[PDB]
Amino acid sequence: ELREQLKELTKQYEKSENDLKALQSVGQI
Amino acid sequence: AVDTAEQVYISSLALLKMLKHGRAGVPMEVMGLMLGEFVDDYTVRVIDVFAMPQSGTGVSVEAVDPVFQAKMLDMLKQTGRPEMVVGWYHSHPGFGCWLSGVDINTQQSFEALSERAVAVVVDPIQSVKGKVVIDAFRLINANMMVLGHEPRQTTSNLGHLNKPSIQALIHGLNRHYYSITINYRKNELEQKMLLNLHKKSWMEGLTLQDYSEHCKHNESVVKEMLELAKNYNKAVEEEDKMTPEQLAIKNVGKQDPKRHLEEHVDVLMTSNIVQCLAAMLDTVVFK
Amino acid sequence: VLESTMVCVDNSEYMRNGDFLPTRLQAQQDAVNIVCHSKTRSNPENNVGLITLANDCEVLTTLTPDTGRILSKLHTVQPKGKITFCTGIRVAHLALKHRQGKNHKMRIIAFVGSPVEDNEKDLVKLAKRLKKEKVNVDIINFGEEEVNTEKLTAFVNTLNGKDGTGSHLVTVPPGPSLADALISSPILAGE
Repeated sequence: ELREQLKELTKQYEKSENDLKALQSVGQI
Repeated sequence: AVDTAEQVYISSLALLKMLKHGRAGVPMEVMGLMLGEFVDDYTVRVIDVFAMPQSGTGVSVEAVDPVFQAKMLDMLKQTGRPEMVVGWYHSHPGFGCWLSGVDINTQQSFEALSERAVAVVVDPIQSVKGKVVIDAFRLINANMMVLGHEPRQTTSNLGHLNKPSIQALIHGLNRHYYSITINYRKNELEQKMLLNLHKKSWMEGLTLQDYSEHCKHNESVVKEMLELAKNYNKAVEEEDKMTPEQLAIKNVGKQDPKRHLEEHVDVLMTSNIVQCLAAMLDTVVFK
Repeated sequence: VLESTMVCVDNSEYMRNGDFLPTRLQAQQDAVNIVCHSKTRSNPENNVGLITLANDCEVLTTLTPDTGRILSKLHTVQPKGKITFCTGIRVAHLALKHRQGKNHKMRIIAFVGSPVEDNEKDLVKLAKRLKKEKVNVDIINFGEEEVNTEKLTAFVNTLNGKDGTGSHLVTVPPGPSLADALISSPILAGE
């Protein structure tokens, strides 16, 4: 299950990193 | 232990590039690196500043291409400036000259690399058509603060530093970072160059202004002068009489006769006199 | 060894010749390919650059450790004009001067199969200049085994002085592609 576990972890990494990047953009007025 | 009289002589080139980059980067806290040199223990010479392609977010910025920077370094060594990194600068458009938390961390890194690195801040928003809002900085050691040591020995009167700004104090000036004195040194070529920049060409130097436009210009100026004379006569009709001393400047917040009269009479002096002189001089010099 | 190698290549109208199989231009292509491969098999950081010798002695590629660009550019060439030399060598020397890697030893190699219309006195003076500038030269001549071989021998002797073995001459008679000579040549045999 090496490939499947790696793929799931990579998907989690992608989503988590995208969320962190998203958290760092204040709004405007 | 570091000295208070430490100076940073920034090349005019470096200053121009810093300011242009920051003014381009408003509001982005745009960032760039500079190559200079540590001549001695009391001086740091800043030669050139080159920006960073990175364009991050409207509140923050980030390094993108360490490869970009390494290649720039190698090539500029090949030709250009064989200096090598001494600090880094970034604009703070409308904040003063203080270092944010991330600023301080970046610095901490810079000093870790080279204990005597430098940070630099510029305010293209504030830098006026004249004096320019810039400053240099180096962190303050928390070890020293806790041990009771002091940032720099001030073996000079070069510690006034022109009244450290209240905003910098607020944001942390002299409690985690301390200002340093900038200076500009020219090896006479850029100096007389700077002189040349404004200088204009003999084309105009002798080019008499057209004369029809000039006649109409005089017509308009004399007309507005007539009207200003009318209102000036009215104003003097009382002036001190009826005692506006209490009124003072607040007699009226508009349309002072005398100031306009003197302004326009001066400008028409300039125009008419110099044009007549140019006419005389040309008539006689082209023969 | 750290080596910065400039290479000049003739493309005179004589290089329209085909005495060397398949033809002179293709023999030059083979020679450049083999030399580039030899240099790559040498210290990889070693850097290379290219010049073509013609009526205006143009330059193709500045210093670079790559060989793909070298060979690619060299392919897009046709023989024209007559070798101007002298100017080509001077340009190549300036090239070696403006090399990023100063540690690299400075080595020029010239494919000069042609008749050389040069004054031997100025050849000797240029030899003096180049030796004092500490750059070693290797010549690969083909064709004019008589017209310029004596001139090039004198030039190489000048460069060598009494011990400057770094200078080298390789004149090849009529025959097959200019590959076997180069591979079994002192310039690459030492390598």
